[PDB]
Amino acid sequence: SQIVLPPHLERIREKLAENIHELWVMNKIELGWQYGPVRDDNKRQHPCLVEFSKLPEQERNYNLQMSLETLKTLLALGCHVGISDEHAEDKVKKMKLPKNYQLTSGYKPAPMDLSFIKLTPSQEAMVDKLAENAHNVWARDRIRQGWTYGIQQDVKNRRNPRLVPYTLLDDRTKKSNKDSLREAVRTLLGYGYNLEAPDQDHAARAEVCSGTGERFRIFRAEKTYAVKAGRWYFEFETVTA
Ligand SMILES: Nc1ncnc2c1ncn2[C@@H]1O[C@H](COP(=O)(O)OP(=O)(O)OP(=O)(O)O)[C@@H](O)[C@H]1O
Repeated sequence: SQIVLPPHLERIREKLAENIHELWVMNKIELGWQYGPVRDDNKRQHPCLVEFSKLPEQERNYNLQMSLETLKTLLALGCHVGISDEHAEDKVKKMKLPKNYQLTSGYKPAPMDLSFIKLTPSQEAMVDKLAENAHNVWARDRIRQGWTYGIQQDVKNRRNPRLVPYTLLDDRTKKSNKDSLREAVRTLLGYGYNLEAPDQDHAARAEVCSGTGERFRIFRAEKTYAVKAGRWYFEFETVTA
């Protein structure tokens, strides 16, 4: 709420959301799966492969808000974005694909030259962090709608297994949204806007999370076993260093 969206990032973000949707639809296309009319997942049909003109208002809006929240949170991390080259919009090239790859909607997605990108490990860790943030946003929406966590998915009790912290999140959905956000940030880069991240911070948390009373536990022999003469020896195995 504190930060505000610059206009240029907006006039790029509408097409950012559009080509995120293009990513998703072509993921489906090369997976080979097709659209289905009826809102039934189990009936071997999928109501998501919808033309952008007939695309649900709520779904397009939900994508638009994830895009704005993603770019805004990226800015709020301390990352600052710069337009070094205006010529990206001129050099930007469509990949030629066979007509069979085009979906029934009639619009042809154009995935650009993402491969030329140079990627830094801080930037992948950052992309993972925003994937975590998107998962947190989704979990917050589910919780306020009333969904709770469960080991087994049940719509009647509104219990879902994916409502878990990102560290414990299943790798399937983790990579599933990781690739989408990776492509989003990748295209934001490819359009001539490079991002510059704040430097990584090193710190020692010391895993201090014990009770207030105890920070350490002291074990000892009984006082009656005190030795006052001689040579004595014992051993201490360290299971954890
Ligand atoms: N990894 C992903 N990348 C991009 N879009 C995704 C991804 N996973 C899901 N989506 C899309 O986002 C929306 C997810 O909402 P959905 O209807 O699946 O939620 P839900 O039924 O509340 O979920 P759940 O029952 O798993 O808690 C759908 O429009 C779906 O197509």
